[PDB]
Amino acid sequence: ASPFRLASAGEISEVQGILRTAGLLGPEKRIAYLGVLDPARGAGSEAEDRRFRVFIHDVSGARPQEVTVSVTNGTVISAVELDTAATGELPVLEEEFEVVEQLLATDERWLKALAARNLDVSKVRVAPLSAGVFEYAEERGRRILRGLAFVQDFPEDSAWAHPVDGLVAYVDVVSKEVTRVIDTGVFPVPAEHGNYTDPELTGPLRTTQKPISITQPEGPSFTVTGGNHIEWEKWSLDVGFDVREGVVLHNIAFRDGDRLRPIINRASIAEMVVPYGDPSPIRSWQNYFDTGEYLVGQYANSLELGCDCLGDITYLSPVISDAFGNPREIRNGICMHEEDWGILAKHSDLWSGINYTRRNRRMVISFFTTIGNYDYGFYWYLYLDGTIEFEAKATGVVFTSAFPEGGSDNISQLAPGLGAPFHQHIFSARLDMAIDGFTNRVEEEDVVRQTMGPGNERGNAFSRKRTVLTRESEAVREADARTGRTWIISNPESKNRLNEPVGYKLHAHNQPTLLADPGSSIARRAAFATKDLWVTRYADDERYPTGDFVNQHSGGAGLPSYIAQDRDIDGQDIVVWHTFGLTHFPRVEDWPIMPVDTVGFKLRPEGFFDRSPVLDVPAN
Amino acid sequence: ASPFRLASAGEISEVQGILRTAGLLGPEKRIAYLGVLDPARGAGSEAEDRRFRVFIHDVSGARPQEVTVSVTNGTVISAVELDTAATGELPVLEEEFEVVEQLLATDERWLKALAARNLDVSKVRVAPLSAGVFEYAEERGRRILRGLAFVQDFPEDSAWAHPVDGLVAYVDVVSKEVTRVIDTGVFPVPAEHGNYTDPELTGPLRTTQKPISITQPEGPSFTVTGGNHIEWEKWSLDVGFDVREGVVLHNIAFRDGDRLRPIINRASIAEMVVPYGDPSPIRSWQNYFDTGEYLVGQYANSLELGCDCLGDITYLSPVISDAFGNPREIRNGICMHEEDWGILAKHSDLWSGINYTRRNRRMVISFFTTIGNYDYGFYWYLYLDGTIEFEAKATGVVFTSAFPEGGSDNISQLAPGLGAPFHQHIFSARLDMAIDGFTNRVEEEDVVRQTMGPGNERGNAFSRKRTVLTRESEAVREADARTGRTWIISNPESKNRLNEPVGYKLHAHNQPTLLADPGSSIARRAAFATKDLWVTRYADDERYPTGDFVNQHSGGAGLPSYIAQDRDIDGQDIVVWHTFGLTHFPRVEDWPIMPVDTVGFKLRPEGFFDRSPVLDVPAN
Ligand SMILES: [Cu+2]
Ligand SMILES: [Cu+2]
Ligand code: NA
Ligand code: NA
Repeated sequence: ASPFRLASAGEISEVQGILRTAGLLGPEKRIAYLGVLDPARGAGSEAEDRRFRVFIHDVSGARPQEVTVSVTNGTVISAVELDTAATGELPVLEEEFEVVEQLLATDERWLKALAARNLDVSKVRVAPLSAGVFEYAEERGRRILRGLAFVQDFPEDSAWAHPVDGLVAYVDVVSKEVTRVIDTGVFPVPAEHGNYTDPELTGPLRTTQKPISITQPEGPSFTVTGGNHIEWEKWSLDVGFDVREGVVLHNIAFRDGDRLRPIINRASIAEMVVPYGDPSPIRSWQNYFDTGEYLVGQYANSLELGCDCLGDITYLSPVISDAFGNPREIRNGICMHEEDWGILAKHSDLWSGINYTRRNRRMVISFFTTIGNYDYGFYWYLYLDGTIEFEAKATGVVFTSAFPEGGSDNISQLAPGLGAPFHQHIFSARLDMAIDGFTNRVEEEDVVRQTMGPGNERGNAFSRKRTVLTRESEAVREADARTGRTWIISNPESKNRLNEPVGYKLHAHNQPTLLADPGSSIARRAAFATKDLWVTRYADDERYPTGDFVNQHSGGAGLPSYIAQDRDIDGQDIVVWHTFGLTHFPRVEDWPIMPVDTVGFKLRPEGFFDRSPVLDVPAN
Repeated sequence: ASPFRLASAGEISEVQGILRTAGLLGPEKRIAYLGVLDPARGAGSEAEDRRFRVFIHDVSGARPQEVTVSVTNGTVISAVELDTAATGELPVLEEEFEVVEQLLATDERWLKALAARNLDVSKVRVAPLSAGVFEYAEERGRRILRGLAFVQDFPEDSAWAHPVDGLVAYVDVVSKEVTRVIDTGVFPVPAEHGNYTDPELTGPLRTTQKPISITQPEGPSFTVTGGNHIEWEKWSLDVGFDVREGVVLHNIAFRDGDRLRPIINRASIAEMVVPYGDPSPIRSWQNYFDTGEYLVGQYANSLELGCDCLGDITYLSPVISDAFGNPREIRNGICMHEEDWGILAKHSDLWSGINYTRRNRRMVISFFTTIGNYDYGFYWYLYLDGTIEFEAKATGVVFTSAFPEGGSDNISQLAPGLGAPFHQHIFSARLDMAIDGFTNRVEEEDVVRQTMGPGNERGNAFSRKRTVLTRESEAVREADARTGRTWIISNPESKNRLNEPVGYKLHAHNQPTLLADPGSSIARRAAFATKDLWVTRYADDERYPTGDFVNQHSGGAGLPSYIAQDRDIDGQDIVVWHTFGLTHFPRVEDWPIMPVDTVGFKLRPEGFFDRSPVLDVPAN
């Protein structure tokens, strides 16, 4: 019955049928995006209306459409033709990935470039890379991908070991034309292989690892009902999945005594961008919005038992649309399990003689996606004590280049002649807050040092201050690690037993934000990434920090336009957007396959509960 | 045979015998500190000399002594009388804990204070708190403890629920005199109990947690030899234990191919301080140096299987001296186990068709200690990929006070009338570095933003800079989270295959450092805590950031005096001292027993290896 249930294969085929019936999905049409819409606010006694949002591309060059369908009612609610030069191109289609290499393989300029480097065209892979928005006027309103080349010596070879630097091509994937081929000069193609399953490179595999066995003989402590409704150790939520955002959590709530207390209405990673910091013209345009441009959900891995996810695992297998509107299952695409998390609380009291130890656990909801060379794990954690955490795990193969003779300020060396351009991976978490309901506010909390003097004669006092962010113009905030800055989301109308507003505190990692010059194209397109925290008033159409259409789309949409409205956020339905990222200067240890690195954030209860919420956890 | 082996019961009894034989351990003498000394540098072909350092207190009022004994040779190497007014008092003796309450129980001023509050003296516990150094001239050269009172309603009651505010006493624990009783006025003693095993407060215990079983059917992948030498997944180290510092790691090295490569010579938590930020005269003197004043190792818990440490656990049971020089075993005081740590590396490659996943693991070496209300877990982690990490887990019961009518800028409310003064927990990790041997240097690495302009026309470039810290005067550094500041320890004489010095990068959490006014007593006594990173030239007598004697000891010793020497640290035997801490504004959720909170740091290889060191980890 849940209006938050995962999309079924049947609903997707039904959307297909409705669009077909309506004349919107003929043979030249392709689905670039399809997802279920969340229920509107209120929607109390009102019967459910499952609605789907669809972006439809036309391979014949006609304008794309944005369409909303009611699958419940079998109707098209709205359909509007898009002017992509204005509002943005549709997300990259998986079918376009191969097109760059295919078109380049018969282009005389490309072939001349490959011949100058003595490279067999049959061995040259071309990465289909998002184009962004630069100085090329002819690209405006055209679907462009840019291609960087990598040599694959044999079918199972890692092409990333062999970048072809000094060469880039631009391609119109609809008209199927190569617009530009730029060759700035030959660089040596790095020769060492990067084949991490080749015994010559690995050496003899370790025989020293003894097995670890994690089992739950009575099964897991969480229940799954209605397909995706999770109940675990007082927590309640629904696990959604969207082809753009990936795993989305809905209705995160905690059962405190008899009462189900909302905390977060919707949590997602609403954007992620990977800006590169190499000023070479071969790569200076490189910024991958994995979520907005490529749709991370679409590329979610099927996760193998005892390998990707260890322990007693419950899987969800979300269904997505292919390019024609047929359902496609991502088998075992979401892992759900609980795990031990060390000591929760411990005290050995001299005076009472009582020794007390309790163990912690967390519920884990995760998926892993692959886009080209990159592989990212997205992990949501719920802890016994009320803490909510997100962690991203970045791995894969580093994006490579040549390593310049005489070195580089913007590229590190991985292997002889092999470079790795500096870059960042920056995420935006969109947290549609509902601390004890929708009436919320945000305060910025800083530690306050105090001067030795009257009232502080020993010079030991310290304090803190909280500043309420009252309107959206005041709610674009930066980190201040030195002063221990955090942000508290509270409900001014819901007080704990000590008469203080209930709240949750967001703890950031305070990693660097977007490094690009503020006048760059990427600083405008990824404006969200320039500041650590934004707070907006909730609106149904403010979904992504970069707007609905990111591909080849300039500034003009997203967070900077949302906050211009300068809406009241002091005791209102609000949304927190937290920017957090990794800044990567690749090291030799990242090659030939990168060990996981992590980044994230957490929210901890801050006077939400009337005392510790884990007093009822049993011993041992 | 290892000169780094744990002290045996026999060695301790032998030290006792040598001191006795030498006339240094008569009936009025007490051992306040006893520990094995590390081998001197070089000590190659030279036969082993196990030496012990002892601080001897005299209960009759005579001056204490510092003594070094050769247990191998049965000799006293040196014995020197200490002037405590100058160099500091000896650490607090466990036998002195009870003395404060005992002396106060027959003092007429104390009894008057208790009677004014209608408190039964038999029910009043007194915390034996370190005194520090303030304005009281008569305390100089005297062993003083200060006492704060807490009511215990019955034998199993948590006294921390019932602080007696407005009252403090100072006591000379040698002459057995109460020097001062200060009563600033009555406060209500908070009435609610804080008994977290009482069913009335917990409610019915959860029946929802299904078991998690962690087993290793073939046993653990690490070996223990010589009592405390660990070998695990290419790592090699010796696990030491000292009554002051607790678990100390020696000779951390990694077997890279055929060659055992040193990384860290000695790693310890060399100090930890808990400064309180309440300007009330009842607590404004409160700063607990758990390591330096109380000796954290001494209070290490015996850790129960399947409770404190879960999985296939190997224990060490370190031996310490009691006050008379008799050995005392801390049964199961150190836990050692390996655990799964999620995905290590993963890539699913479109072009090669190869899908690759490997799992991570870490070796964990831990102990847990209790000092009064506080309980701290100290965890060292070694990861497959070469990462070394430390984590402290803080739990226990928060130190309480009254909560003032009309509120407080320096105390939070936990329960009706119950306060928790703001405070910090600040650690110093002493890392005697040995990156590929002893010839090391430290660089500070900051991210460098670049301006859009010539050479960076798109405004995307970013870089980094490294500054070598050449002399100790230049090596007192602060965090800069905004610029992603880290510190790299490298060996300028050992290059990787890419001709770059091998190194490790220290990643800090960039939490606030000591908040107290710089003119305070605590800013001088805990000077180390005012800055994030110090680098010194190694010296055998520079062990602690606060010097050898912290108790009632002013500034004058420790890190500020070490660096005045302004020694060369550019390619020399160096020591990194990293300050890191938690700043705690207690929340209602911390009451009546605190969920674990964590802080720490890690070091990751930075061009130490010639490629990923985990290419030889097997599948599944
Ligand atoms: Cu990266
Ligand atoms: Cu604390
Ligand atoms: Na909201
Ligand atoms: Na050293």
